[PDB]
Amino acid sequence: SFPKYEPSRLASLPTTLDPAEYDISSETRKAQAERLAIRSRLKREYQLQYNDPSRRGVVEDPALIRWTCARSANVYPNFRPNTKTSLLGALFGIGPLIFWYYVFKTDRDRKEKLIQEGKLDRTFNISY
Amino acid sequence: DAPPLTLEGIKDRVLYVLKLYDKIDPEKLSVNSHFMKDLGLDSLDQVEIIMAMEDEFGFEIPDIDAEKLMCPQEIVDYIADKKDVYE
Amino acid sequence: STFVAYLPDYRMQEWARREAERLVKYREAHGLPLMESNCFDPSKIQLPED
Amino acid sequence: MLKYIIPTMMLMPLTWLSKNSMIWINTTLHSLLISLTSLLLLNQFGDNSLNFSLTFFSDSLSTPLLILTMWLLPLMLMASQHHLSKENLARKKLFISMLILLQLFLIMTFTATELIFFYIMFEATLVPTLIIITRWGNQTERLNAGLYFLFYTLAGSLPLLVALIYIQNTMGSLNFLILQYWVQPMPNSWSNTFMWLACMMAFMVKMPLYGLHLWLPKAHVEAPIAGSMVLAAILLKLGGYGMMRITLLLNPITDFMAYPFIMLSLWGMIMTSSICLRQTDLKSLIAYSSVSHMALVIVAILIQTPWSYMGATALMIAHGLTSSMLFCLANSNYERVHSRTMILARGLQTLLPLMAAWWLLASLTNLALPPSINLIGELFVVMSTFSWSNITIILMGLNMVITALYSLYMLITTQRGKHTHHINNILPSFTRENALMSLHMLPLLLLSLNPKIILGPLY
Amino acid sequence: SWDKDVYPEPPRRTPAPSPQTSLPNPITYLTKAFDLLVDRPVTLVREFIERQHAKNKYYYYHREFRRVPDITECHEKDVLCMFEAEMQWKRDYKVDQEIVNIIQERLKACQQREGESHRQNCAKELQQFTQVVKAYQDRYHDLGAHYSARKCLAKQKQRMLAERKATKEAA
Amino acid sequence: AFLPSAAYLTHQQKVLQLYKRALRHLESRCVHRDKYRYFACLLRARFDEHKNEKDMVKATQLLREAEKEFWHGQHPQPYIFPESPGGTSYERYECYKVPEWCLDDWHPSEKAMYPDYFAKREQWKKLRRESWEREVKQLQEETPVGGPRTEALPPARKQGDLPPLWWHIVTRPRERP
Amino acid sequence: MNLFSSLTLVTLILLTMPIAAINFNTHKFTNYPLYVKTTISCAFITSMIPTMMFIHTGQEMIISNWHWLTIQTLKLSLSFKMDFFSMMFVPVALFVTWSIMEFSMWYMHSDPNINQFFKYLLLFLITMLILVTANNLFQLFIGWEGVGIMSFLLIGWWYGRTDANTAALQAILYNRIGDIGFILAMAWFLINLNTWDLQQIFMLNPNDSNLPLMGLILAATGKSAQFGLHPWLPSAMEGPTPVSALLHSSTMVVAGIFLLIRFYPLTENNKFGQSIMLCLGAMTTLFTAMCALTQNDIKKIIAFSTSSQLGLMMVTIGINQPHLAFLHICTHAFFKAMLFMCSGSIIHSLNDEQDIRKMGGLFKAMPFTTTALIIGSLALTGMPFLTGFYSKDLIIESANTSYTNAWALLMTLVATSFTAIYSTRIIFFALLGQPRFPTLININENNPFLINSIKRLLIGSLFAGFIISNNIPPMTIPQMTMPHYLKMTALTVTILGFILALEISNTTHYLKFNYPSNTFKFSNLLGYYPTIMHRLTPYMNLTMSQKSASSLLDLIWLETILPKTISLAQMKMSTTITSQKGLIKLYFLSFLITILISTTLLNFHE
Amino acid sequence: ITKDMLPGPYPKTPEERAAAAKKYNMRVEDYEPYPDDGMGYGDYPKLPDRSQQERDPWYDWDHPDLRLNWGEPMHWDLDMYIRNRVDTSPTPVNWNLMCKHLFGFVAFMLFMFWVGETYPTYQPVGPKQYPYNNLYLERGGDPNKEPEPVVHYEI
Repeated sequence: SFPKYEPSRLASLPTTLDPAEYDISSETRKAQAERLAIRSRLKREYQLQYNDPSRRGVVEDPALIRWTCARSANVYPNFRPNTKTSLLGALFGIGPLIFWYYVFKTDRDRKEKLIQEGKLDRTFNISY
Repeated sequence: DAPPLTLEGIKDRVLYVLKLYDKIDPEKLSVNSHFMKDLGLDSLDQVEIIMAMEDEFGFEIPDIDAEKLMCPQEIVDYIADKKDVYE
Repeated sequence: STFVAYLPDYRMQEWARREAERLVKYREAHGLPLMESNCFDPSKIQLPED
Repeated sequence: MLKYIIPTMMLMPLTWLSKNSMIWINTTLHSLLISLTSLLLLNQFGDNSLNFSLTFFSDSLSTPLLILTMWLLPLMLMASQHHLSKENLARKKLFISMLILLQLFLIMTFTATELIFFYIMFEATLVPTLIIITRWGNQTERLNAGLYFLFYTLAGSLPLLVALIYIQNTMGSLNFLILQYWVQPMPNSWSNTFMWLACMMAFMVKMPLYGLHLWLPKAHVEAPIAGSMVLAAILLKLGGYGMMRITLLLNPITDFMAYPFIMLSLWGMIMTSSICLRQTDLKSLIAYSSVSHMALVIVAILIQTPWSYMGATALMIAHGLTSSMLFCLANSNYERVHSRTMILARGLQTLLPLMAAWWLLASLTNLALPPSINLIGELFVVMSTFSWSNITIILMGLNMVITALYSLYMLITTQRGKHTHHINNILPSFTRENALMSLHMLPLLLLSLNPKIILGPLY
Repeated sequence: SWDKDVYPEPPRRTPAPSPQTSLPNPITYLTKAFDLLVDRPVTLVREFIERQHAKNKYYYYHREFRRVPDITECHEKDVLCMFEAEMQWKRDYKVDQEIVNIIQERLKACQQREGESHRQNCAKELQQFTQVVKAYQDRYHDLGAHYSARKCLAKQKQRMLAERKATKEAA
Repeated sequence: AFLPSAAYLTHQQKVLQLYKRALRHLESRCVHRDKYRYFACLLRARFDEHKNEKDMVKATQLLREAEKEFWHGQHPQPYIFPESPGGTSYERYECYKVPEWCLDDWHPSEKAMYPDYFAKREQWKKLRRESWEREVKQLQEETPVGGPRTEALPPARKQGDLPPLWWHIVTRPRERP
Repeated sequence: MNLFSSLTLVTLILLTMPIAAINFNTHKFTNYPLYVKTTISCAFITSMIPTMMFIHTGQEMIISNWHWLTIQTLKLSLSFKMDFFSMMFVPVALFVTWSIMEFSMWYMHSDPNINQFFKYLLLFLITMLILVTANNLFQLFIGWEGVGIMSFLLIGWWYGRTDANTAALQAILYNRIGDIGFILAMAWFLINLNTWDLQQIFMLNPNDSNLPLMGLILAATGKSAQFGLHPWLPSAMEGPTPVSALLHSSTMVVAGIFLLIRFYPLTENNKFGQSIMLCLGAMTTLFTAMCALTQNDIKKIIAFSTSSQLGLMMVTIGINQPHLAFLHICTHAFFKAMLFMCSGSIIHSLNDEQDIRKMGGLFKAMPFTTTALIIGSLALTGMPFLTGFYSKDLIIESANTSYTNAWALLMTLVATSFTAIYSTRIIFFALLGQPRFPTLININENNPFLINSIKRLLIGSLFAGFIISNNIPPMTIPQMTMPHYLKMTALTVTILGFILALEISNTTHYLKFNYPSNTFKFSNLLGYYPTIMHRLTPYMNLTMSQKSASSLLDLIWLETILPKTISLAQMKMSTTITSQKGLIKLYFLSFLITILISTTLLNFHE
Repeated sequence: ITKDMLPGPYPKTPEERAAAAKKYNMRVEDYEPYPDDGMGYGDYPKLPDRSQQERDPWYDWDHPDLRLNWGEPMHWDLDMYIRNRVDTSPTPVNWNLMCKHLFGFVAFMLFMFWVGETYPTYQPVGPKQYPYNNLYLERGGDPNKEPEPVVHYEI
């Protein structure tokens, strides 16, 4: 037949294939009407604050300031140290450091051992 | 290059494209004719006619605007406001 | 820009090139090797005996 | 160095005696005259340092930093003379007084012959920066940033004091020339381990080292433009100069000691750069770019190879000028749009063409476009670190992507795209701003012709 | 001008152009037009500038340094003469770097001058370059960014000790 | 789904959207005009096969299977008009659409070389600043409790009254500056 | 010596002086593009004269005319190296850029910022002249970064279109990966040879030269749009068409190939690098031809075509024939500029309708453009005694009679067939057939600039291949004794591709409908390469930039370890210290306990 | 600005969720906060993780470039999903099918290149015969020493 669309994290399902779009129940109708009313009220507020002749400046967007304060300054007051955050901090915070330190210590020990026994080609290396 | 267009030419071209349609007649076709009420066609004919003008003028008209272009004068109005006529 | 364009032979570096223009001219005349592998005279060095 | 300290001590009554409308012009004229006279320190040698007396000396390392400092102060007075136009006359004169005192403190610190004088002057540089940050800052939480800055500096620098007094009591002196001629090797002992830690951690704090860099993304944001410039373009290089002076005294322990710290940068400058990929605040993006450049400086100084030293000082000067220009650009855009959100103001090229050109030039100089000084310094650092080990080229090379991947990104969102509709107060470019940015940019492009004066003490 | 011994050049051998076709080569007419249009006014300007130079002549001299006892004839923690020894050692370091620059310029000039026969006609230049970089590595390499005459003296003593154990283990 | 005036798409709108997108994709897959015309007639006949239907549920999963078949038989690279989004010439000259309010920041030296146009602009600005009060008075009363339900705006009602919030639509920049 | 050095240096100075002329301007210029076009043509003559004297004599030189840096034991100077590659590359690029002057003067006349555009393109040519005449490696680095940055600017010429900004950022990322490889090669050369000049590198001839070869291979993969880092060249098609005709077709995209041409004495003694370059080139040309098989945008098709030609040039580099690759550059530039420039003429003539599915009937409406497109397609295919036959067919004669990889030659021939297929596909869809454009016909090409420019490029594509193939000195030994079935291989592959493509176009012309196969979806979605990686490689980065580097570590844990634990302990024990009840009896009892502890438990009185 | 118009802690009971939905101007059912894993998301809602390309461009937006209305509560990771960055638009082919097709194609081509490197092709002729002991003197050999001479004969 046909090859059914399998959504993933980087490939969203198409909007016309959604069963929830094909629902004609009353609750979906009031939800759509309520979100339409909310969007219309916000749009009316925006173009009321936008078409004012007296105003010459920046129309303040509360959502943008809300997003910036949620991203920047509201991450630490709502942090709890638990096992998940501890495991993610131990896996990502010190793991790459110790891995890089071990591989670089091994490489530098190998290079120093090769140099001190006089086998590495360092004949024309006078810039360091 | 890129010659300007006038509104008289716009309705001339729109009536030219309409007048070649085989489900329409070139006698009672006018610029204030409703397609289903005063002319008697279908909704499938309506969307196909909108697609015909979209192919004719070389740009895409969205469906939300396409559902309301219901008379030739309204099609001329939409083309007029899109292409910035009478400059 | 005028001042930095005309520093008086900065860090004596150009002078060093002129000194090089003398030195190899010496060492290409008396048959000496181009450059010794010891910076100081080995006759004035006392190695620690072992 | 008594030919430069006395002109600043005479500039102090010059801003305490002028009228309420003639402080800026007189201070700018006389500071530019002092910047013109500052070029007499270039009488250097390839083998000796220019010594004036028992307390002041200047080799080919401190001289570019001095020139940058007393060239940056007139630029500071230009950049901070508009947003303080509503302030009181006494507070305006106090602001100019703090800036003049800070310049005097910096030019006394950079020429300190003995290390204890350098330390006390280095801690004395705290006071006007802290006062400016906690007084003339704009945002609410500037007190937290000031406290974090002061405490990070002091907690770093007090073990430095203990180690310096211990060294002076042990060997006998703290003169840099004497220590150059009376140096002693430090064996691999735990006492020397803690000596190295006490002598280094202050400079790793003020560079800042990754992990201890948390005082930068706050104190670079809520501070005013002059405080941001003096934090970004001088004090990190003050810590770098101190580390360059100190690391002579700590051989050969560092060859097996600096393994974590170097690598604490060698990964950190990756992920902090990645933070610039996901930053909503432009000033924080500039601060994290400064963090990455100072991490590169940390690696170059700590591997203690000559080419690394040359790359370190060249990248220091170039990054200081570029970060000052970027902070001025952020301040101008914030003044125009009254918000530090990067996503808000878009399409500024269609309204501000000359400012878009300055944005393009600053972003190009930030991504190390040859033959600018930043490319020379970063290239010398990459050569030196590749001489140190092979695989570290990857740890630099991927950074070569990510830097561009934010800097041009900073160029795109603020300049390219459809302009914002509700923002209609974008005035044309002020002559003051254009003059300040040209004074930031043209010395860099002129020093691109003759970089041999800013390549370190051992060129 | 430059001294011919410090920057040697083998004498040039330019062939005579033997024409075999009836078509005249335009490069000869181009060179003649260049000499008629460009060489004469530039030569006249240079002659006028040389006359203006010869009106007022003054001399400048090359600085020289006498010999001081080096770092090996200095008491330890005695600054007033070991400072001079370190000073002279740094000057010698700069002059020796310029010598290496001279040898590198000689090698590159030999390669470009001989062109496609560089594998055969520049054996002497490459041999001298190898000798001078071997001696340079044996003198100044691995000193560090805080190099001094004491470090170089210690490296030379270490190298001579390694040579001593080399001849002791071979006898 | 997401419409400015209506809160939902009805069955007729979904059918017409599917028909238009199917015709566009079929024209993309059938490059030559005659093949496209023949298969467009075939597709119109297929659509008219199930036009007269009386059960809404039957129309519902008939539309579901039709949309699944259209998804299966779509062009991977559909034809897009140059001015449509996703096209080669989409929002290009939008880089040159400088807004009109920047004309309020001009120097008087460069304002003296277009006297008549700036006089007419001053007249338009006066008209806007005298129409704003009555347009917001009109919009205040016409708005019911809880704000407007739809995004549609009421037109001009009284004679001599301009439509509410008209400046940023009438004085929008031209397509070809 | 006197004529050559002066003429080359004044060619450079003549090309760089209009930048200062426009930067010292106060009024409005009177035909600034005309002035820069005259400057380009005069520089073309002034650079063609020493090329003629090199053809006459065989004179090459190196000028280190400005002592810039004397850093430690390394010496960096402003050095120009005039050798065979620069000699026979500079006039070709200058002639193509002269045609680009004329076509951009005709094309962008409706754009009010055309002066900045011409300034940008001229300074791009300055950066590329710095690139191709670079002697030391630092100057080549300067030219590399200059052309990369100005490619970013010219792609993002239309800043309001966010798609162009995305394409420019993608091109910058891929050029930075190429810079990763180039910086690695630079570092190895400086460390193990103590030089940045080509002369000392050629003289020293290191034995274990694998790592710098891999670095240069990575750099050429980054810049020349080879496989793995290819899609920026087809994705950068949203800029202006003169930019695509000059930069992304003929001049810029061959920079890595030119760099590896310059490094032939190092790869002439190493089998591993030759095999790696050969396999990478075969991969690139076959994958890009397969992507170009079933596309619909004309400029995308020609971009994939020039990427396939870049892969073929990589292949002919990998079989130790570098001057054949240089000849292929000098023959490829002319007709690729012709094809892109005639395509831009057609695009402007049809109201910016770029898809080839809305075309046809232009065989007689555009006679000169059809002639130019037919000649360009024939030169692309390898039509005998054209320009491409003097290079491309020749490398086929070297691709069979050599100790080479079999699969690389196989996909090289299949790629040649695919090039023929898509060339006649473009011919069949755009030129032949029936009209499909909208009913307002605005077909016009009677403009002297466009006609003269395409005429000059047509004469160039007719005769420059013959002139270069008969004027260059014989650098290597061509293959002569070789059998008949191998001799007609390129022609038979081209004819078979033409026949098969004619058959599939004819079957497309019938009245049938077929559902798309998986092969068509593979060849239409660009080999699935930009659809996957550009949705996965940034995303997997960016979440790491937020949930692993910004929020998790630099805002929470690093804030928790040093300062906040210290502050919490300080405030907690401070609250325990200052929680006294003010009772003097408790204080004196604590005094008693302190005295008892000091007398007994510590013994402070001994 | 004011304090109660700003994000706070994670709501638990229904009325705090209703107050948060009033502040974030969504419905009380469409407000779905991030789970309380102690990461710092706060009371910020979870948008359905869609790119701005998925929004209809024919709608008239207050911000046409970002396709975002004024005051519309944006995604927590809006800077990831801008039109110049990571997208989530549907593809004509399945994602896993795309990945396995690409991986199989590149693995098959690499295996073919490996088996072609193992099995080369050549022309059935002998080696290039050079004069002067296979060009010893021109290759940089020392003229003082005489290596083993190779001699090339007629055939």
